[PDB]
Amino acid sequence: DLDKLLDLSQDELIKLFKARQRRKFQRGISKKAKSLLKKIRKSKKNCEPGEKPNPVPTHLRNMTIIPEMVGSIVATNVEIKPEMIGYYLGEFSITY
Amino acid sequence: QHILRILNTNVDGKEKVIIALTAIKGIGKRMATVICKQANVDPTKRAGELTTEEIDNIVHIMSTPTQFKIPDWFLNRRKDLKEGKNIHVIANQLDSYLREDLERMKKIRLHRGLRHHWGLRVRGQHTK
Amino acid sequence: PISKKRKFINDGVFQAELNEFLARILAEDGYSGVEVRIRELTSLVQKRFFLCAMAQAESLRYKLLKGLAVRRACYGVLRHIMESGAKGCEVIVSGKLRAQRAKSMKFRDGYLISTGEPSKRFVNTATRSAQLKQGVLGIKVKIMLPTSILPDNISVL
Amino acid sequence: RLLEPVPFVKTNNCIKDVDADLFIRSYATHLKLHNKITYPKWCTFVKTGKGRKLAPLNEDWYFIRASSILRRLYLHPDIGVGFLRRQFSSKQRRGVAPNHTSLASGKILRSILQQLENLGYVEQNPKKKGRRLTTKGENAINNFARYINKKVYN
Amino acid sequence: EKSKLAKVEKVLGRTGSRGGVIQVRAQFGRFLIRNVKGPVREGDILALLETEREARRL
Amino acid sequence: IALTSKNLRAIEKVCSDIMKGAKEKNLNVSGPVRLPVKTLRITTRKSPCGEGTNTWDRFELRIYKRLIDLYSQCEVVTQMTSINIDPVVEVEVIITDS
Amino acid sequence: DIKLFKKWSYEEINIADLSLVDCIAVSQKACVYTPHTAGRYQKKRFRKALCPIVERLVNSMMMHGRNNGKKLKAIRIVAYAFEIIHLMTGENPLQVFVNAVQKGGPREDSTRQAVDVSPLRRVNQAIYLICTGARNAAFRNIKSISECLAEEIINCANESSSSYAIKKKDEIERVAKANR
Amino acid sequence: KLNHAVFIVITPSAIAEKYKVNLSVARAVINHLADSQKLYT
Amino acid sequence: KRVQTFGKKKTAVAVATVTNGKGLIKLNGKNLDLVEPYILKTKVYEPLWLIGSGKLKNLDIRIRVKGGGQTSQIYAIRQAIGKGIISYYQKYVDESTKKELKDVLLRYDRSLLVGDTRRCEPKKFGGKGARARYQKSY
Amino acid sequence: VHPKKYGQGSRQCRVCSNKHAIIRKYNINICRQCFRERADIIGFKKYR
RNA sequence: UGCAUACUUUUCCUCCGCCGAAAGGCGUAGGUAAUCUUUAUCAAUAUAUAUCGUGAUGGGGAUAGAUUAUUGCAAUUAUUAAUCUUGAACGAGGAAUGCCUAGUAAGCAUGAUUCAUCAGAUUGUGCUGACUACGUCCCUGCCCUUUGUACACAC
RNA sequence: UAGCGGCGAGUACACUGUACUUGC
Repeated sequence: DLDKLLDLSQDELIKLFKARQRRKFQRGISKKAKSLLKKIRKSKKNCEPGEKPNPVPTHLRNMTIIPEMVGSIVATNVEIKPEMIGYYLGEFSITY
Repeated sequence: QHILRILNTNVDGKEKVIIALTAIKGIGKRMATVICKQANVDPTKRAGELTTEEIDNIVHIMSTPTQFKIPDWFLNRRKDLKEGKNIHVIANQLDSYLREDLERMKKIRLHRGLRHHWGLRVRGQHTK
Repeated sequence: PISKKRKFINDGVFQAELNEFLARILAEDGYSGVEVRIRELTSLVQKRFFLCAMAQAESLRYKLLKGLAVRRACYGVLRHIMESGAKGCEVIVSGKLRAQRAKSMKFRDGYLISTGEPSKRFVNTATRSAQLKQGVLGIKVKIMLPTSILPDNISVL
Repeated sequence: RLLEPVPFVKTNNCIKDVDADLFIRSYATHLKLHNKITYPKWCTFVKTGKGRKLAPLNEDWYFIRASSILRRLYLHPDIGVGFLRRQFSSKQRRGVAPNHTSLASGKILRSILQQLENLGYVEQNPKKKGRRLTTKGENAINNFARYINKKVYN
Repeated sequence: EKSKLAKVEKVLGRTGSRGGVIQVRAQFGRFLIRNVKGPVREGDILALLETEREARRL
Repeated sequence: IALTSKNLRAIEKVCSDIMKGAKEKNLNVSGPVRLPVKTLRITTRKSPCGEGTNTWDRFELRIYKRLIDLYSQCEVVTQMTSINIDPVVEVEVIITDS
Repeated sequence: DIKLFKKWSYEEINIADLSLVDCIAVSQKACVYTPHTAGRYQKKRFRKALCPIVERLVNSMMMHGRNNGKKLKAIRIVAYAFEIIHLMTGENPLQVFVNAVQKGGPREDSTRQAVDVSPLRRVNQAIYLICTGARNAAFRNIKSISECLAEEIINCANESSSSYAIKKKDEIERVAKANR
Repeated sequence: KLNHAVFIVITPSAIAEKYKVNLSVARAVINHLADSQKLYT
Repeated sequence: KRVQTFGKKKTAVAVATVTNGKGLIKLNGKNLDLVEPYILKTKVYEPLWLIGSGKLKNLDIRIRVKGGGQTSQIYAIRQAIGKGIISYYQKYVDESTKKELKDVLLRYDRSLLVGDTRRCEPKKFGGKGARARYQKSY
Repeated sequence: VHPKKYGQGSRQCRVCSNKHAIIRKYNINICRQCFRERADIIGFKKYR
């Protein structure tokens, strides 16, 4: 289930993902996303597991969900799950 | 002769054999076509002389055609992202797993899922 | 090595550039021709790259802009145009005309055709604009050159 | 019904003297009888082109298309994948979008050309870039054309 | 039923509500007025319903 | 020697000079070559603002291009061309031997 | 010499109404092997009748729905209809169609009172009405187009009740007689 | 709503109306008797 | 010996060349019989019946067609063969027959020698078809 | 700045300096607005 | 893998030979262009033969599901795209409405424009060449002479 | 840069040039 996802590397991760995410991850990750990943791993390593973690400031709608950053929310409280990984973020104004 | 009944209606007595095979399920005609080819049933005949042996050959072909040459890409519902792998699961159970994926996307609850729940098309029906 | 069609395009582009530059500079005289005083023009162009109807229109713009009456200015310019040799003339002025109610007025005489392939091939046209106290003035002048003979003309001796 | 009075003197020295459709069906029969090429086992699960979108429903399409390809190979003595696609082009229905054509799939043409190269009817040369019939194929199919002519003539 | 043969010696005039009538000196008893629809040239042959019916010249 | 312009009178007069010069200098010269004319077009619409009926006008660029060939000296041919051409024309050189 | 489809030289023609021969204008200069004459039809007023009657019929035929201008099917269908009529009935299909056009076209119409039909307009009306019957028959009625043409042409030739052309001719003449 | 079958002038439409059959089975009968449309035999 | 003529109607064009022979007439590589339509084949044969095959039994009329539609190419080759047989009667085989030849041709129709200029009409704006105006919604 | 060498922002008309109504046929890359009145001097001619 | 830097020339269509159902991927012919795409030939209506033979059918494809590849730093609001699955109207259209007189109606397509990707738009181009007048002001809108106006920002 | 050819070497048939390749 999730142990293999969290241990296995990025090329087999894109193989798991659709070819859309394969193309995206091959062509670009960039400094913004790498710094975002470092921030999220620090926040998840410091925040208590007994409470769900905090959202990501400097919000963006084009960050792909990767199992190596579990727990995060956005600042619209849907949690990014293993069934959420390939759908990107979205989560914007849709109020009826 | 005519009027032989299966899990799905096969009133196609006068109807030609291939369209009779397609009408029961896979109304896109083409997985029915590949099942017809694998079971190797001739087209010159009609559906009035279809044998129960031929029906059993159809259902044996349909039961996991992956062991046959039928390509992974030509397989309906190729990935259906999970730990396992899925397949064309025949009419009633195909709709059952359609419900399965539908409830999974409900608990996904994204823009398009809530759009459908609110009663709209995905790309935008453009009622404007 | 540029394709011939795009070389024609470059030809026309630079023709437009030189046309606008000539319009900008040739404001203290008519048209003494072009070159394929002179020193500054040639140096600037090299650094960058590597009867007279338009003159009469510019002169009328000058006369209007320097502060002379519209009616006397157009009368004198008509006199000069007639003395130049053209069969007829047309000047049209658009602007404030000393009121908040816009007004316009043509100066026609002679045959003064305006439509068609022969009319365009014969009659020279020009248009200028200038700033004003409360807007912009447009001065458009059409002067027909004397007539190969005009197609309609028939006279037998 | 098919023969028509030809009132001028015939030459009948090649396949351009004989009709395309009867030739392609007759030599498809010859090819099926002689088993020069395989089915092949891979052709039968894929449509000949996306715009067709539907099954061939003839069971002889590989060999019939191969015979037509030979016909085209002589008719234009330098042809390839593009020529085959643009000779076998068919329209397409793109959904709600209107009718618009597209060239058929290329791998069936590639396989037929590969098998013809294996059998030695067509050769590849840097000059006259398109595929051309070899001299052996030329003489063989000229005699075949006159064979068909005399067969369906008298 | 039946007809009576006639020739056209001339096309008199086009009239009607919308130009859909053409008065014709057609043929049974030499002089007979008629109304025709469509293209009649000089030298046509027409048919007549009744011998003694007359139109209204305009 | 290829000849290119946007008006045909210029090419007519230049080629007439070329033929007469070839006749006078008695050279081995190729005959007139009349290429199919090539036109360049663009479709435009008036009304720089969006109010009004849709009217569209087309533009034409009939560029004229000819070819000739002479057995002569490059310097003398370029000299007489430079003497008797107007730079509204473009000429390029290519020579024959037999 | 010249024969229709290498078959029909039409060496005999009925006298008709003394105008129908001139209007159909079938002649040595108008003899043609097959349908689809692309010659000029729109020069003068008589250039409409100058076209052969068979050409008028075949060029009128193909008009319905998607069938705009399908003149190759027009030619094939009319040729097979000639053969079908020749088979099911021993009379020459040419003279059968000539009888159909001499008995099908209405003679008097009513617009405002009544007006006579110019003989060219009678040829055109007969062709149009036979076409209306043909299109009614070809609008989802099982049978083939050539067979429907056989039925309509033979019935308009023999004044049979199965002829929509004859039915509408009776309609038109009844209206004209009841009004004027 | 078709009501015909295959179980019981050679033209397809005439034969079809004769035996009250479709044109496909009519052409099958035509082949079985003489042994898309075309000029009559 | 040898003559060459032309034929132009609709979009298709045809080029013909009459040479001495035994009656070998070629439209490129294929016959005039294999071109598919018996309908157009009849019109192609019309010149042969209106001239004669015995006199063609000694001439080879080389013919090429390139472009246009099927009907257009048929009319183009008919025009080309008419002009070519006219010129070859004028030139080589026999002269006094050509007067009766053109007599019969012109009597039967004037289209055979010279074809129509009826070609496409340049499209105007305001609609999809050339003679169609955009639908007006009041 | 965050520039790209494609799309509307990659180029603008030489004279109007606006990213709207840019035609690139035969590399002219001049706004149609100015092109309409520049047709004569550049060389573009309307005939039919 | 990154920044700084020196070189071929990547920056257009592409034929071909291969890889891939395809999407697309790999290397190279040609051309600043009647010489390479391609054009002694690039579409479709057809045409001819075979499956089907008028039953909302097997027609029809709205509907959505699983993805493969590219385009683009960025496609999630599923751009495009190949596969497979999905089966809405529709028995030919009330009151009204538009356009049209000959290679044109109409039908069938196709070129180019904006272009990193995208025609269902606009503008050209071509194939199938038809039914029908060749006139009338009755309707609608305009031009005219006369008349009557208490209308002149003008019913 | 388009073609019409002529014969220079031909690929198979006719017989007392032709379908298809190469160049001046």
